[PDB]
Amino acid sequence: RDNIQGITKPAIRRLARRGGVKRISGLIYEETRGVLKVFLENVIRDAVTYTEHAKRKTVTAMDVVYALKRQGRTLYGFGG
Amino acid sequence: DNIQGITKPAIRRLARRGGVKRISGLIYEETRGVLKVFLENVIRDAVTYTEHAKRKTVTAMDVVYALKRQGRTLYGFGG
Amino acid sequence: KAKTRSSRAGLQFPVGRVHRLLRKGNYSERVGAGAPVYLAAVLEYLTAEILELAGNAARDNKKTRIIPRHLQLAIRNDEELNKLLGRVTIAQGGVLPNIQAVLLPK
Amino acid sequence: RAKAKTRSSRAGLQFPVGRVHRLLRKGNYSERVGAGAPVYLAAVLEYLTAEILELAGNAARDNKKTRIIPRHLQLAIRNDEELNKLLGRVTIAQGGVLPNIQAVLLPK
Amino acid sequence: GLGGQEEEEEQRWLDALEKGELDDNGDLNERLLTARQRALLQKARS
Amino acid sequence: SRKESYSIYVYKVLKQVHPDTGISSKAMGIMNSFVNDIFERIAGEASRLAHYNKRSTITSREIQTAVRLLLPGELAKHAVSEGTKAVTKYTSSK
Amino acid sequence: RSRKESYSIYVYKVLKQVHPDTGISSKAMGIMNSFVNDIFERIAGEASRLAHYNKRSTITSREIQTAVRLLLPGELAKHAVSEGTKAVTKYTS
Amino acid sequence: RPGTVALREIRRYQKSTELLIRKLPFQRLVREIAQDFKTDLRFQSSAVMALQEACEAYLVGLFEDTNLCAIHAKRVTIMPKDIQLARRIRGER
Amino acid sequence: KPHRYRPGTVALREIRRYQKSTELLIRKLPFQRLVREIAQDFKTDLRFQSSAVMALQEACEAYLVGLFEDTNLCAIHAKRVTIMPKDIQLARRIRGERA
DNA sequence: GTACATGCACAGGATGTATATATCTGACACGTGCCTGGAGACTAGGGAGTAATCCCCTTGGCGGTTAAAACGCGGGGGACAGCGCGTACGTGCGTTTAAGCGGTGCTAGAGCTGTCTACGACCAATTGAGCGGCC
DNA sequence: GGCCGCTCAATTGGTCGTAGACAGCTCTAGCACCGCTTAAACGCACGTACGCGCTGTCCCCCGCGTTTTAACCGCCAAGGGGATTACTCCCTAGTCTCCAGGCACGTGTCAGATATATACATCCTGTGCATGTAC
Repeated sequence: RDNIQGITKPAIRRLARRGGVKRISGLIYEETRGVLKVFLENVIRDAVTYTEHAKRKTVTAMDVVYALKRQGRTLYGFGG
Repeated sequence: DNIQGITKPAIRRLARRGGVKRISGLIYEETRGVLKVFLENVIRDAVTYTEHAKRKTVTAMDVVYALKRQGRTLYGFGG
Repeated sequence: KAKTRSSRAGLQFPVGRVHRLLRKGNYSERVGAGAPVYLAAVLEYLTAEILELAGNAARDNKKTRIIPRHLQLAIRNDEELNKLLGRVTIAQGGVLPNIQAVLLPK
Repeated sequence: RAKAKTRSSRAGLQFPVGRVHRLLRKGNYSERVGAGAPVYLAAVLEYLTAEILELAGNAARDNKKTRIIPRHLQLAIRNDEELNKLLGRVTIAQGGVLPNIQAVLLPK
Repeated sequence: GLGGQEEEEEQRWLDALEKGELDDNGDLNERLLTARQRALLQKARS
Repeated sequence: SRKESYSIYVYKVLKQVHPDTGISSKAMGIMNSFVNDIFERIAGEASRLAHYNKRSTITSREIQTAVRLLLPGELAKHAVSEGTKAVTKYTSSK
Repeated sequence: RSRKESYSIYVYKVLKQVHPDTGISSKAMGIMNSFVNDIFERIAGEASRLAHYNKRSTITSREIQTAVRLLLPGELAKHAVSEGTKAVTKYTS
Repeated sequence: RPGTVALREIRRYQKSTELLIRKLPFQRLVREIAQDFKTDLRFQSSAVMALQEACEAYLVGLFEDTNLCAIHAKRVTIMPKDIQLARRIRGER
Repeated sequence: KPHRYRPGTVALREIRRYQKSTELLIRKLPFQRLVREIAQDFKTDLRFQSSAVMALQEACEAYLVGLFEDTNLCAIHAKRVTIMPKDIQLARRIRGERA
């Protein structure tokens, strides 16, 4: 249900602070949750179709990594 | 020097197609660097496919494959 | 007597040519008898849809000869084609007519 | 008649020429792989592996740790103007980010 | 020649620009939609 | 030699979609390059999908997943609908 | 039973050849195993296209030389070409 | 003092490297977003970690480019109107 | 018809005219002559197919349009209607195209 | 008002096809044991909330100079023939890699011993502020 | 009020145990890799012909140098909205745990789907010609 709101204001605040911004206008928080939900929506929609193709109930770390290669946003270390 | 042949009017038009209402005078020069460094990518890749084929002549395929490798695919020429 | 895979499946797209292209492209050492039928149908559907939109854009601009501009209007209006074709470029297609707001006078 | 020597040792490489030939031939990159191909490719993988590890080693040693951790790899890619083009869209697990402040934020 | 009709299209679109009565792109029929586009318009109506 | 290409099928689809309508040789260049690009994209992804499962065969299932990965949105559903209709005709025709 | 078939021993040998005192955490080993395997897929992937775009069957040293010359950026291309030419030179004697 | 503890905080998270999002919120969020692609899926624990690293890296990369947008508009304060620019000219939407 | 005109109006008329039509904006021979300078620095005496040098032009103009169209958006966002080099450098960095 | 570009008619070679042949891949049903989903108990680190206040962004106002738009001038881009250097083919050829079947090297798993850092806790010294003695 | 000598309540110090996590073995065993076959087809060398691309001579509309001028940028000044920061109080995230169940993996076995050898025929690509569309 509510879980998009479960990404805490401080979490997005830290996550932006690593990216090196100094001040956050408070409308960033509710909007950022939308962007992150769109990025997971794309990655999961891809990774679930790899998983369904393999006739398999479990999403493995390889299936999400392959989805990330498929999107041209590659990730190392999680196998492959 | 043939890069100064990319005329100030040509960059006006080529930006006006992109919908900019007003130019600033520094753009007309600085844009030539951007065009030159874009060409200096696709030519070196296209020439690399050409030399690999042992051709002397750069074909339409030699540049279209460079553009496909650059991730900016061009249709209509060749395939 | 023979019947082509294309006309048997009911596609206009060339199932035999797709079969050879999958077999000879080294996408695998083995190609399933269904795979080129299925792929020909998807190439056909995409070609039918991109042409239907282009032909509509051509007739809506009162021309009967489709030219690259009409494909560029079709591709850039419908956002699922615009996502599929994404970053590709059409020779002499130009750009979708779009004066940005705020520049637009008051 | 018998007693082998590995194709890596004949090439003068630490990288596995056999493994690379087996992967090129089974990967369907072509129906045929010429005998010079896996040798040359093994050398290229070794060179890039040497470069990225040497810079990781220096990054770790300058951070006063004797061991590579993903942080010391990420700090070796981003501090090189060449490898940062080669890896321009890779994410390193647990790598963090290159330390940098935009000068307009910097105080007074 | 008949190019006065395309010159009139320019005059109409400039008259609308001097009036300011235009879309956000500045530019000026369900029967013609594909089955996919009908499904997307149905998905927009829901 | 022979310039092997899709041009007559593309034109034959156009005359099925809009019987009155005609098409320039530049647009035929585009349609060839577009079909060849989509084809190399889908077969490319199908080959990776076979490797990820350690299969040899490009079966029709491999194309179905490569299609619903590469095509966006509801266009993916309509393409898969056309493919499953087509294979249904073919396997029903023997 | 299946086998992981990693590059771990080889990248470990290469580190030990350039920083003889230094270690690899298993996490950094994972990153390096991905990097090696990803550059292999990129180079071999481009070598396949360099065959088809010339209608050759094989990939050979000059296809991979061209794949390197395209795929790598500046100095890394001329260094990698120097390494590949050294290796095949030694292998052919 | 204000903004100085923020600027000292940037140095703290750029020297640090661990995950910035709480595991269980992210774990639930991945399952939540999966539900209407498929019911009843099982997630391998390492896959959710990989997805989390991809997201935190993507968001850091977006905020890094969003900072450029706000600073280009002469603001040290980022706003939704900056995110809409960065995600547009990325080509993402 | 008029004299002196109202500035900005002929710019908007130009936008409509150069978006409605698909001709190459760069004159062909200057570009045909430019490409050979970029060639001499990496292979001497190259020969270009009549299509290829024009396919490079179609890619260049599609790239430059596809940069000014984002640059414009940075200027509008930056409370301006005029593009400047400080916009172009930014659009590049946000795209990941250099720096 | 015109004719170049598409669109149709025809030959013919190549490739798509039907059929028979042989087989190995993928599908199926079996078990092993891995490991993920649920649900619980507890601590306490991070989160939500608030009040206080600083300073940032937004706005409105101004002057300066910069780009636009108009203008006349003239140069060079756009469009037609001649040579020869390539690019595509055809052939003949031999070197190269495949396939196949062995023997050994080596690589992965598992397990072990081993440090060895690095982090708490205890054991055993000491140092000092807490105070009375003294006049 | 001011000095100093015992008390006992005070930090700071050094050696032990352990656990994470490589590190280096150290097997040891099973499986890929290498070698040495015989075979056959790719790519190579090398002519030959033809497109095709340089390098060539004519020419108008576009490029561009100069001019005013007006609208936009950049600068500044003022001010109230809003993000920071500083606590405070609570809760749900982290954890480790156990069940206990689901299912990913593996292996034995099969058959059906697919490679491939080859003989026909029908499809579609090169040419040529007819005629209407865009300009």
